[PDB]
Amino acid sequence: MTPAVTTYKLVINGKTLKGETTTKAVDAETAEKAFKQYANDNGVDGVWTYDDATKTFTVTE
Repeated sequence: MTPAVTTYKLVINGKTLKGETTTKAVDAETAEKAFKQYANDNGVDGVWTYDDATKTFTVTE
């Protein structure tokens, strides 16, 4: 079988970057790593939340 993948969402409230993006991953920690890399790549340095009920991460600057 192929692994079950979940679509995770990132809500971004940055100084210059704002909106939402998504990633697919087998677990939340993998999605978190992808989103933290994306934020780093775009110069976003904020604080984060993760809601396991909605599979949504939020970062605010």
